[PDB]
Amino acid sequence: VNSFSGYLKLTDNVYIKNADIVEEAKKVKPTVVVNAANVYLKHGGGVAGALNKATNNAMQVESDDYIATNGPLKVGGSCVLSGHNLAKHCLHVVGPNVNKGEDIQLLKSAYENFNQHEVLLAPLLSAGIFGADPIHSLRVCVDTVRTNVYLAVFDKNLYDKLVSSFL
Ligand SMILES: C[C@H](c1ccccc1)[C@@H](CO)Nc1ncnc2[nH]ccc12
Repeated sequence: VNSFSGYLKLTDNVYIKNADIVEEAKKVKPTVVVNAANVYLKHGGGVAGALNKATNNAMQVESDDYIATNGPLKVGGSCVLSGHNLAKHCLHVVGPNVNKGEDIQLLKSAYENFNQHEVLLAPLLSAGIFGADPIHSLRVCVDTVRTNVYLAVFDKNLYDKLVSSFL
């Protein structure tokens, strides 16, 4: 039993809800919130910009130190950093950004990072401003993640389309 509320159950391990991931994190304080990161951990817009804003830029300050020490992530890769006021940990995961010409096949590799954590709050990787089809992202999620994932879909219209089209 966990404290996630109001989710529709899609499979044994995947749950979905129309929600603002910032507000969800602030309410649940999950062990792990997933950020839709880029390789530079520059949290400008979309989920990343919103999460970082909610931390009063502390996420960005921590991320800049991480990059200065370690260099950029790989597309499809991840790192674990602090969750600040939102969660115990933030798993920064880089899905491919179609608006940059990156290979959509890397979306499965990106979701594989979730399997290192028993329970996660997360957005659909590569969706939104990353330019992929969210219906495809949900399919890859369900077919790749084996741990318990609670997906927050900000756009209510998109949420209804994902539910109604889910196979
Ligand atoms: C599927 C979602 C989306 C939103 C709008 C237009 C199309 C798609 C997603 C895409 O990355 N973005 C978010 N999801 C959850 N919580 C969020 N908080 C701030 C952003 C955000």
